[PDB]
Amino acid sequence: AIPTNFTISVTTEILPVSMTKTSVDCTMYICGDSTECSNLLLQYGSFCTQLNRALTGIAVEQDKNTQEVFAQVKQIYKTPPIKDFGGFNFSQILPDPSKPSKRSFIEDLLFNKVTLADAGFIKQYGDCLGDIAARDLICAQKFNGLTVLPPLLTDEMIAQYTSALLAGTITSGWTFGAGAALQIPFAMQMAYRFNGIGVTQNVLYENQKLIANQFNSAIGKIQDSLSSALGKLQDVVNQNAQALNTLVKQLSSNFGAISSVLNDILSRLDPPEAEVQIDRLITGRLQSLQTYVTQQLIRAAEIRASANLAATKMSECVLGQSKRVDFCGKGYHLMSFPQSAPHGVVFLHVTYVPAQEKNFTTAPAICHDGKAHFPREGVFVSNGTHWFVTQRNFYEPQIITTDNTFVSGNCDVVIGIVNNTVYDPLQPELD
Amino acid sequence: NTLVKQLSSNFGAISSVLNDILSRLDPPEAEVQIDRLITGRLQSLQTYVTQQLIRAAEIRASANLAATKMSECVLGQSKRVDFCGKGYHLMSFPQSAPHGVVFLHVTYVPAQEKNFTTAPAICHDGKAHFPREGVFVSNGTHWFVTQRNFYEPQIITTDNTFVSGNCDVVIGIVNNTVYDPLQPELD
Amino acid sequence: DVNCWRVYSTGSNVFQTRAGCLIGAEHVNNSYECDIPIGAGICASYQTSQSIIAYTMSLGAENSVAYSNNSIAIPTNFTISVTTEILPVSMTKTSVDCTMYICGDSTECSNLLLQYGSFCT
Ligand SMILES: *[C@@H]1O[C@H](CO)[C@@H](O[C@@H]2O[C@H](CO)[C@@H](O)[C@H](O)[C@H]2NC(C)=O)[C@H](O)[C@H]1NC(C)=O
Ligand SMILES: *[C@@H]1O[C@H](CO)[C@@H](O[C@@H]2O[C@H](CO)[C@@H](O)[C@H](O)[C@H]2NC(C)=O)[C@H](O)[C@H]1NC(C)=O
Ligand SMILES: *[C@@H]1O[C@H](CO)[C@@H](O[C@@H]2O[C@H](CO)[C@@H](O)[C@H](O)[C@H]2NC(C)=O)[C@H](O)[C@H]1NC(C)=O
Ligand SMILES: *[C@@H]1O[C@H](CO)[C@@H](O[C@@H]2O[C@H](CO)[C@@H](O)[C@H](O)[C@H]2NC(C)=O)[C@H](O)[C@H]1NC(C)=O
Ligand SMILES: *[C@@H]1O[C@H](CO)[C@@H](O[C@@H]2O[C@H](CO)[C@@H](O)[C@H](O)[C@H]2NC(C)=O)[C@H](O)[C@H]1NC(C)=O
Ligand SMILES: *[C@@H]1O[C@H](CO)[C@@H](O[C@@H]2O[C@H](CO)[C@@H](O)[C@H](O)[C@H]2NC(C)=O)[C@H](O)[C@H]1NC(C)=O
Ligand SMILES: *[C@@H]1O[C@H](CO)[C@@H](O)[C@H](O)[C@H]1NC(C)=O
Ligand SMILES: *[C@@H]1O[C@H](CO)[C@@H](O)[C@H](O)[C@H]1NC(C)=O
Ligand SMILES: *[C@@H]1O[C@H](CO)[C@@H](O)[C@H](O)[C@H]1NC(C)=O
Ligand SMILES: *[C@@H]1O[C@H](CO)[C@@H](O)[C@H](O)[C@H]1NC(C)=O
Ligand SMILES: *[C@@H]1O[C@H](CO)[C@@H](O)[C@H](O)[C@H]1NC(C)=O
Ligand SMILES: *[C@@H]1O[C@H](CO)[C@@H](O)[C@H](O)[C@H]1NC(C)=O
Ligand SMILES: *[C@@H]1O[C@H](CO)[C@@H](O)[C@H](O)[C@H]1NC(C)=O
Repeated sequence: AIPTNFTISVTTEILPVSMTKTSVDCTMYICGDSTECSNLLLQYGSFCTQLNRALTGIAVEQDKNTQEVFAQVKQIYKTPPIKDFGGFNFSQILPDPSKPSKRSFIEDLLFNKVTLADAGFIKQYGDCLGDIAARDLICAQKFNGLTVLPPLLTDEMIAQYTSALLAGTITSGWTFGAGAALQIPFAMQMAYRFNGIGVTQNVLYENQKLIANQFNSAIGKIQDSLSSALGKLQDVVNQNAQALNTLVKQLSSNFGAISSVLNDILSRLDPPEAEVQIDRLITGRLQSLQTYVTQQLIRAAEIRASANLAATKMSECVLGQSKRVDFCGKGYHLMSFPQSAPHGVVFLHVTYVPAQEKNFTTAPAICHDGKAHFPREGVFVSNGTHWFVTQRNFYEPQIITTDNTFVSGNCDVVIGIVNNTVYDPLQPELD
Repeated sequence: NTLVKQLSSNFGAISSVLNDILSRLDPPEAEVQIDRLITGRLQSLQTYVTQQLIRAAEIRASANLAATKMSECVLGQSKRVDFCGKGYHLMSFPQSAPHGVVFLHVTYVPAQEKNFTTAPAICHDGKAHFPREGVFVSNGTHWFVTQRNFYEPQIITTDNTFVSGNCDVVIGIVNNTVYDPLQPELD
Repeated sequence: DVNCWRVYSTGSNVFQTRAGCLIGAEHVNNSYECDIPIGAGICASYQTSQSIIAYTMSLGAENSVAYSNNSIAIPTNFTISVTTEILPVSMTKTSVDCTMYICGDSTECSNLLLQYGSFCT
């Protein structure tokens, strides 16, 4: 069964790259503003130092992840003013030069589907004073020593990196990932990529308009499907927020003491009897911080594996053409385009799909004069009465000639050989 | 060293020294202090072992990656981009290092580029000719076929291209002659 | 958490970034590679008289490709390059004597600790 038509399909893949960076003030969480509790807590300083070392390790690893995914190339390419790409329209994934953020249309759609817990990192003391505290969750966190640190690269820098990658791929093919960028017309690059899945160039050059229309329609479908999906990127936000709020809620546990309020214990009890209750509370709250830090470490390990996978995809699907099955989408991989998303990356994989199949009878070899002829790079098929040779992935019948097959042995060994004539296109010219 | 330093914590006991507690206190009153110290030191050991487990998992991932590199870069030639260095991978050599491995990746880098005008096909006699495995270029006046990654110009012949269809469909076809290197010999 | 006052000292060189208020650093209009990351794109360094300077980190050089619809670029020479990659493979192996760490040579502490043997195992 040989396909007769094709389909050009664009699919999306979503990957998380980084998580929220956090820091803890140990004394602020355990004791608040009680001097006596701090003097009692001075016996456990090593544990707070150890917890902070673990958190800072996680925090620097997050920036390393983002650097490894997005900052591969250090040349910031610019897209040409003339958009003459053989009828392919990349306007939906190129940066809009009029919005404040220089983001593409699809990136703008993606950024409105993930809602960050807090926008901005400057919440002033005067902003939440009195009622607003203990009602707004961020201020409740911040009055107990729990702070969120901003990432090193802003959204605009990552958008710049993705736009540089896109301009490189559509102006220079895959050469800019191996060295200096070498310019090439876009249709000739498309013909090279068709050569790389086993389809001859003339198929692309004859069907160029159909292929361009299919690509444009697929991009339009992607756009119309996003303005209507990103759970992998929302669950990271939800998990970090939930962990911080659970730490804030666990401050109402007695742990076997008379009360959970230090000020209630410090009044009504003298130091020798207040010390044992404060000690119980201190042990419980150190355990809560330890549990939080351990689960943060395990989550950071998972995010690191995801970011390594994203870097490998960026290298092998965007900066080249991949032959490993299902790594860069479903079908024969043609090319990929990256887009930045909040805390992650989206890949647009363009692949080739065989469309309409027809049935033929086939044979391994042809027996002409006691010789066995085999196809050089095709397959032998029959429409019922006549015998042709074609290519495996597209139906393009041709007459069997000697410049088209090769001989090996006689006809006594091949199991299913058939009888037919081989043109040998020299005899007419010699005559 | 952090485990050794954490032995000076009281954990809410009178002292952190067992011998100091065992003298000056009788067994029924020394038992509660010793119990506090025991609980604290078991917690320290537990924390150490947990962080060792997480670090061991990270080292295991790194070692799996190193084994894959040894198989695919040293025992073969890899076509996946940037796995075995920057550029077209040629070969790799391993060297041992304390607690690790170093790979020496030899790769090929294209050096000096020149500009040419190009065309998808050639129209000879109402036929369209396409390169078998090269690209069509022009120095300004003449047309040659070359290979993509190195410049080695050659004359366009029929043993060098292949025909498909007429010249009415290919967008940017150009007019040139195809040698056909048999006619002189037949004459 | 200050927009430039809840500060220890004001001094001079008060500079506002999206990471917060920075005091004690001079702001320059250049863009170097990042030495010490401050955040939100801002980096710091110690330069030339010597002083701490704060700047916006550069992402790299900007070069535009000369694209046309009938123009190709072919390499004429090559280079053979050898590069190195370093990978960790193993870590230190350790063992702990639980009784030696918790009790030392105290017999009484060991008799008390006999209630927790499962955890050491
Ligand atoms: C191969 O498939 C394409 C569809 O992907 C066919 O093109 C369509 O043809 C119908 C009518 O034949 C038109 O109504 C559609 O608008 C066409 N689609 C596009 C995108 O232009 C094409 O005709 C098929 N070719 C063969 C030989 O079957
Ligand atoms: C490329 O795609 C864009 C987006 O679909 C096209 O611009 C649209 O053109 C239609 C009319 O055909 C307008 O109604 C839309 O408002 C346009 N959108 C935008 C964002 O401007 C564009 O015409 C296509 N072709 C080219 C060559 O760019
Ligand atoms: C199998 O293919 C052969 C060869 O192409 C077909 O024979 C051609 O049929 C057309 C239509 O009648 C004629 O115009 C050609 O002159 C025929 N060529 C030859 C060499 O005879 C044949 O029709 C096909 N068989 C079937 C069952 O479709
Ligand atoms: C383009 O290439 C042609 C063909 O090689 C060059 O023509 C040759 O030029 C040399 C130097 O003058 C002569 O010795 C050869 O006899 C020429 N060959 C032919 C077939 O005429 C031509 O010089 C090149 N054009 C440019 C602008 O460099
Ligand atoms: C610090 O406060 C200043 C003063 O209000 C802020 O500057 C304003 O920012 C808003 C936000 O878009 C603008 O609409 C105002 O026009 C700005 N006013 C002036 C005078 O610049 C500034 O945003 C604050 N700093 C930070 C980091 O949030
Ligand atoms: C290709 O590049 C090499 C350099 O990598 C060139 O060889 C050098 O040539 C210069 C003078 O032309 C000598 O001084 C160097 O010592 C050579 N290098 C080596 C390693 O031998 C070579 O000439 C270039 N070839 C072309 C055609 O440009
Ligand atoms: C090929 O033949 C099988 C056998 O009946 C049939 O089921 C199948 O539909 C045929 N394929 C096409 C494309 O007609
Ligand atoms: C195919 O099967 C038929 C019987 O159904 C048999 O006669 C014929 O020799 C077989 N051909 C091959 C190539 O196996
Ligand atoms: C092919 O031809 C040979 C001799 O011409 C004959 O022996 C053989 O049976 C033929 N194959 C058939 C009829 O399938
Ligand atoms: C190729 O042409 C472009 C267009 O001006 C030019 O910028 C570039 O330097 C040229 N390449 C070489 C190697 O001269
Ligand atoms: C290249 O662009 C020119 C206009 O700048 C146009 O006339 C020519 O037909 C184009 N050729 C191809 C192959 O697109
Ligand atoms: C190529 O030749 C054909 C006929 O010889 C002519 O119609 C066509 O215009 C030519 N192409 C040019 C002049 O670009
Ligand atoms: C930096 O640029 C701004 C505006 O472009 C200007 O006001 C300021 O004086 C400049 N700083 C220096 C040191 O030149």
